Amino acid sequence: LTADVLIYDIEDAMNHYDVRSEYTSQLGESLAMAADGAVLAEIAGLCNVESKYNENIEGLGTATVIETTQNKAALTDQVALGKEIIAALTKARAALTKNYVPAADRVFYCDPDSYSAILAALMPNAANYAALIDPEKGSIRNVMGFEVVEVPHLTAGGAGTAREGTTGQKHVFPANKGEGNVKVAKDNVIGLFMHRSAVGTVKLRDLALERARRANFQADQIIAKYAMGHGGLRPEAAGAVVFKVE
Amino acid sequence: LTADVLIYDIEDAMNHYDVRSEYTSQLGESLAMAADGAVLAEIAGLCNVESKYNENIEGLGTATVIETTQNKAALTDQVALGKEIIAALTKARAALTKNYVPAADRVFYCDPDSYSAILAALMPNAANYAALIDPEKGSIRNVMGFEVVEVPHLTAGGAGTAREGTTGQKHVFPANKGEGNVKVAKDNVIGLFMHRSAVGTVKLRDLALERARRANFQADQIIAKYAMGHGGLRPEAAGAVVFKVE
Amino acid sequence: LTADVLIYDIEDAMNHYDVRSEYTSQLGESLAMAADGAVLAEIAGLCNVESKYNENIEGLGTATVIETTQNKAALTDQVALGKEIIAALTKARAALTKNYVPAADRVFYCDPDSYSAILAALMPNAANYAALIDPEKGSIRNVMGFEVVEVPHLTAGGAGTAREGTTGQKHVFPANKGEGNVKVAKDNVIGLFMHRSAVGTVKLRDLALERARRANFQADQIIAKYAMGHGGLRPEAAGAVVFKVE
Amino acid sequence: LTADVLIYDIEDAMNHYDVRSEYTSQLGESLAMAADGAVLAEIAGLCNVESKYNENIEGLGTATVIETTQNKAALTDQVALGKEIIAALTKARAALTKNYVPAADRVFYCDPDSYSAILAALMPNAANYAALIDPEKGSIRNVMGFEVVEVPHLTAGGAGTAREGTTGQKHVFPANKGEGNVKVAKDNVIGLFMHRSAVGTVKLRDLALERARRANFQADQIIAKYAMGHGGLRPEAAGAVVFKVE
Amino acid sequence: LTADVLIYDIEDAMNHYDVRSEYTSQLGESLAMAADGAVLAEIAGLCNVESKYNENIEGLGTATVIETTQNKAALTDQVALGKEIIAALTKARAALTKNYVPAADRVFYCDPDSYSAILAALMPNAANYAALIDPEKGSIRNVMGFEVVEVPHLTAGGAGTAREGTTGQKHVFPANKGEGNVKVAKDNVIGLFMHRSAVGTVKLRDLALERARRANFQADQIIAKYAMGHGGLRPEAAGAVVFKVE
Amino acid sequence: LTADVLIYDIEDAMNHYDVRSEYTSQLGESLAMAADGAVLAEIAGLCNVESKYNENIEGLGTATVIETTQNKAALTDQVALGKEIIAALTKARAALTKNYVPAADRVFYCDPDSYSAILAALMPNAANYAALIDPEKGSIRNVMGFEVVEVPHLTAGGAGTAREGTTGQKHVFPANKGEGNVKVAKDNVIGLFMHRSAVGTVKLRDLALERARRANFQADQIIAKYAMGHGGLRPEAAGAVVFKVE
Amino acid sequence: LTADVLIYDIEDAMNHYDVRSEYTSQLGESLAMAADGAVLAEIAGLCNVESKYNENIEGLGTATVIETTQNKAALTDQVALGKEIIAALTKARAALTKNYVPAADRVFYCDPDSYSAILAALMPNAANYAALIDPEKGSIRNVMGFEVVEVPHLTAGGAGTAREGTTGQKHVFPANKGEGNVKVAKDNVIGLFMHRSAVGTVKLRDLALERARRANFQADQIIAKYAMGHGGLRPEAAGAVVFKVE
Repeated sequence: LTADVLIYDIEDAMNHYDVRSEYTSQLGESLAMAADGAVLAEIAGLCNVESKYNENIEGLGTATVIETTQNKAALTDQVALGKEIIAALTKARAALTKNYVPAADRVFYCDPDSYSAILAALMPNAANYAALIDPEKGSIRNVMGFEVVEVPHLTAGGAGTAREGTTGQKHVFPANKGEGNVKVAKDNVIGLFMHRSAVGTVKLRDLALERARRANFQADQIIAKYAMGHGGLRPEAAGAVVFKVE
Repeated sequence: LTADVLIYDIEDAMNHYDVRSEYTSQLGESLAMAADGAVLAEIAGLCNVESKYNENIEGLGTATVIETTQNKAALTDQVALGKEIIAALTKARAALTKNYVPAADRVFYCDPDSYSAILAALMPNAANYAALIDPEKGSIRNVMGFEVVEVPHLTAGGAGTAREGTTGQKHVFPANKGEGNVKVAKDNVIGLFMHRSAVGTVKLRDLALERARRANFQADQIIAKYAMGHGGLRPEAAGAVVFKVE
Repeated sequence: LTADVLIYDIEDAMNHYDVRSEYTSQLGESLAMAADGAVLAEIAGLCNVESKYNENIEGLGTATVIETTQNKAALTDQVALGKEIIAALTKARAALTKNYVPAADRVFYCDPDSYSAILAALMPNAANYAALIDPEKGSIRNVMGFEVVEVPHLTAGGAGTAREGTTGQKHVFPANKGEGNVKVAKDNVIGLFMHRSAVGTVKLRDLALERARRANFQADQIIAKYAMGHGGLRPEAAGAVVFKVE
Repeated sequence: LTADVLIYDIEDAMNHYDVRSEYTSQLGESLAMAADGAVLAEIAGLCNVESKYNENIEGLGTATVIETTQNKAALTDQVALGKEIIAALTKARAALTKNYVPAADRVFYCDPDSYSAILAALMPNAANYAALIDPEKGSIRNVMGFEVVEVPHLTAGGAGTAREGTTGQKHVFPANKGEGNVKVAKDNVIGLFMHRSAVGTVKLRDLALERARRANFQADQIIAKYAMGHGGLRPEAAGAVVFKVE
Repeated sequence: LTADVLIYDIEDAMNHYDVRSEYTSQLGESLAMAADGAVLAEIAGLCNVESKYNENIEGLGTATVIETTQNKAALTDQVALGKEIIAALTKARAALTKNYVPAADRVFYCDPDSYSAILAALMPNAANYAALIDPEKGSIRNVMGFEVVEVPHLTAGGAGTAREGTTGQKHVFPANKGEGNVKVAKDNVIGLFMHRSAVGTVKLRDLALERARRANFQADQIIAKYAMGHGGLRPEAAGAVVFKVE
Repeated sequence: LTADVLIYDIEDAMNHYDVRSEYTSQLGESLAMAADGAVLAEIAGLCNVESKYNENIEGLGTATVIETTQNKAALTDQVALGKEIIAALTKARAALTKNYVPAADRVFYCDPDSYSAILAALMPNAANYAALIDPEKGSIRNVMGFEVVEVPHLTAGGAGTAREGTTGQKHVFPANKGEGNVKVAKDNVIGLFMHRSAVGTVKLRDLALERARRANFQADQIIAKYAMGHGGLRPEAAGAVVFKVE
Repeated sequence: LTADVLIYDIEDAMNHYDVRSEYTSQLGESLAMAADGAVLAEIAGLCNVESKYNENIEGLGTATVIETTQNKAALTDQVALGKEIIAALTKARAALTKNYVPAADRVFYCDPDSYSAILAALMPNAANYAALIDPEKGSIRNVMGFEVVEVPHLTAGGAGTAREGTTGQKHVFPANKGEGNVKVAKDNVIGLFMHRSAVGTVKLRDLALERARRANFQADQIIAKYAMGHGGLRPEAAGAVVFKVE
């Protein structure tokens, strides 16, 4: 449900508005640099950048809290609101990188390399050095330093067996936190396990769109919810979350 | 009798009010993630955030203090009151994780893993690395960092032999205090020894309840207590303390 | 497009002003000193500092941002401005060491040794020890410690096979960063790959021009750009960027 | 649905109130006596009185009535309210002896002997003399005379064939009324047929809970109920109804 | 003379006042509780507590300090006062457990088991595992975790040869300090050597008297003391120190 | 010359005054505890404590500074004064434990055991566990925790090879500081190397006399010192420094 | 050229004035520890606190800066002045430990042990533990904790392989900064690499001369410097820098 917000920040975000949810990531931009001195040429390249389209009812996943706990603790609502936002904002990042889009996508394995590739066997016991070479492959045009999204299990596997550092991962850190990977900070979440690492740059794979955060619609008006006072705080992922390329 | 208050704070706490004692935890709520779109299913998620039962004579454990000491030191009563509260509030966390409920439960060994499992032999001399992997298993869905409850013996044994750190436990700390374990602070109490560590999340095993603290009923009205002035301060655990899943 | 600003700093920079772009580097020099006591000998200290000439307009490289992204995110303009500057200030260092001058130069391979030489085969799998001996050749009169500009691919090649250190390069470091090479910090960029290392002195190969940074001319006045609101933020490398000796 | 209220009255009832419903039954009891002239003696007595547990959605069984009949007859609401109360207060007595507890219990045959036993074949055509000997087993310790619950079928069967009296049951009486069985009054309900009779003391089998009667909520607020005026009076058994031992 | 104050704290202390010194300890008691659900059987919890009698002058043994030391160092008096208090308060614990009462007691060997028993040969080189089982015998009604009082020589003997841990004692610790034994902290003093460990509960063996601490009576009024200025600061163990059962 | 001040503090200090320097340490004190019942006896023991005698001219060892440095830095005098005080106050401790008394003593090896014994071979490479048992032997009548004086060399030997802890000494600490040995803080000085550790009680071995600190007599009145301005700040150990027993 | 100022601070500094540059360190002062007593042992220790002599052209190393940059940035002069001061104040520390004295000295390898010794092969890959033992050899007579000067290469080599700590040096720190070595802070400069560590006491090897800092003489009066405006800022090391013992 809830993970770390790290792939959202580096990744591009936008807000087009229609009946669906809409987004722009800094994709291609060839941009004919023409020429000069004497004399100029027409900007015969073109304005690029991508804008895409997605229509499905906001990724739902209700949360339910009783009136007694709602009254005893006033904070538990705002904390729930503050937890479920992140949950679908990470069900964003994962579903912006590779996981569950509101529209049904293929259930996938590891985090995208340059973009999602087939899962292969790794020579060391934990997933390894393919990390270093990846956002290093993104050392071309390309800006480096990308949050490799690893499962905590392979992080402990990293902390145990051969890695960039045999003890700890690339950097010795606890799971699910702003930590340290190859050339930047690591990301630890479930669903996305590390294989060949991520260079989430930041377009082809990822692109965040939101009218607002995941919509927290709390309905006290249900056939059973009204009398108990039990709440129906339903996370419906307002805005959205999509990959253009796996 | 008295232990450390650490599993109570992270644990869910509530107050309904019968003649008994009652509690609500954020239990395995079937938050049926009905992605819906169009059209829905009636969320296969019936409100499962539990409220549960316990009823017995409030956890007894009398402490008898003389009138002469009661008059010589005025503080000895409030300190006793301030010690026995914690005692059954830690007999709470204990009988909230795995120990002695007012109602007779099975006498159990180590602290619950994800929940209580059969005791197994550990490779190193002290109980080990299963520590890190546990609240790291609580790095999925879950928030991580759970107070692993360990005996001062295995803590000092950890401070002696192979652990996360060969000297000290996971963190070098004295026993029976807010210290340091895997990814958070450790707990050190007698009765609950460490094996495979705890991911007290937070509902399934643990859930605190109380009308009030353990009921301190001091009776000066006993056949032998009145003439001596000797007090009959009897800790009867008001509210109470329970597990739903061992 | 964008690389690291490391060669620019160690490289000499100036600003003459005419219709063209201009620059001065401290070329070869006789720091004649002679022997003392009584009496001294002649100091034929004739400095051979240079000033050169280049007439071509500002290495262009337009960038494009839609009005919607410009309005939603105010930062994306200043970040673009702050990215494209570096891009052509590194297209500078590059076309100041060996890359693409505003005036058409020969497309070249590796980074200059003492200056650009023919590409030869290297005995170890990655590009090697010729590193250490290069700024060691830069120890006579010469100041030592020059940022050897290596491609990321050979950096991981270094981090894999025989180098100064078999694991890591000369120093175990991330790409595209102020890292570590032979007797100083390394530079990692694409286009300039390591062969026989650089003794960037400092002058002969390198010399920075600038009236200002790469000129960012944003035109909202294009036949298609005005109605969309899409921006024509055109990088044109103001000042310039040239080698005297390849 | 609706039966006779007789087992409820002879049964122990209590009101604790938390979130789930609660109850205390006198688990038997011991009593003593004293003598005079001189020299008064003390009574050695232990008034056995247990208390237990039931959490579930209040025993449902909606009854829908139209606005036209609600307006035509004002009494039809209070009569319905006065009928459904008894219904779940007899679904009480039933699920207090052996029937349908809010929590799913095993579907059972006849009324408890001393407590629910296996159904056996009876020698006479109708269920017989085991009646007299049962509250005669309640002649020792226990008080005697317990409302044996029988179906109108075996009552009319008793009225036809060999019983305590060949014509009529133990006493000649109509079905579903405060009548006459062995040593006391009989009970006649459907669901609980007579086999070996009942010594409903009072505890082990039976114990009545109630914050209030079965909660009568009438909803004029349903998608189809508002326009028609049709009422949604739903019997949800507030308090509860249980067996400690079948 | 001086030892550790650890047995005094766990042991009961009181103050009756007459010509002699006096004390009260909570002797072995019945905490009759009985069963519930129902219904409490007889609580014949007749508390057996004790108060005893001892007559002799306060365990003496002077302490000499010259006027020149008293004048030069002002602290050496308060330090002496602060050392001799402990000395006879540990001659207390000692003559409260097993040592030298103001009234002549039998010169004894080891620390009391459940109470003083005959000294036997121990299988391992140092005194051993009888340790763990002693406060484990103290796990019925009996409280656990008692400061096992051991001689330093057997503590290093423990630190050398087979114990609970072959290196160190039960816990690897310095002598004469709040250290670590079986299921609690150890006590290290002379006179009381370890054999079969102590379950110092907390009455039968031990009970502390005191009107005040060991009475420090400094007399500058002796035929030889006045002229030299030499002080006759005499420890006389005010209150007292006794065993009821060896 | 200069060492650490740690043995001086734990050791008894005094000041008798005549032509010589004089001192009293808390040696023996028999102390006839006598008794009572009724029924006292004369204190037939006797007040003891030791006072001793030493006559030699204050341990000399000049410190000669120049006027130019004395005028340039005013602090260099007070710092010298503040260094040489410690020097002969550590030449005290070492000459209070075993080193150089103003009166010619035998040149000795290691620090006193219970008092200076013959140097023997130690089983581990560095000087070892005899440490733990020593001030532990001083856990009897004796108070524990004595600053074991060790050479920095054997401290590194401790930090390198088998000790109480294989890395670090008894405690991992830098040399010549208030550190950590067996049961207290360690002392590191040259001249006194560790063999079998010290139980500096406190008297028999040690006793500090001082009229004042080591006398800092600065003479600007020497045949060569007056014209140069060069100072003759000569440390003459005012007060003294002696062992009663080696 | 420029290094860190750390050896200068711990080193003695002075200022005699003649035609040459001059200096006084607290050198091997024969502080004849003539214990004296009687019968004057006229201190066989002549005042040996040294004052030495050195005459040569102030350490040259010109830095030429153009008028255009001098006018464009006013700070570049004061920064240069503030950089070259340190340069020859570290060429000081260097030619105060072992480097380049104004008078021609032998070109040497590593930093002095107790003073410069022959370079030997070290067992571990980087230069090692001889670190800890060295200022620990200066834990005798001497004050300890001396800035061991090491190259960034062996620092990063130390950060890679076996040292006091396998990761990092003695302390994990960046190169060319006030960091951490054995017992104190480390120094990292090029030219002085680490072998067996430094006990810079403080005197024997080191001693700083200065009338002032390295003399910054900027001449705008050269045959080619006047018309261009190019400055002739020549670092001629005023004061001086010498070893008395290598």
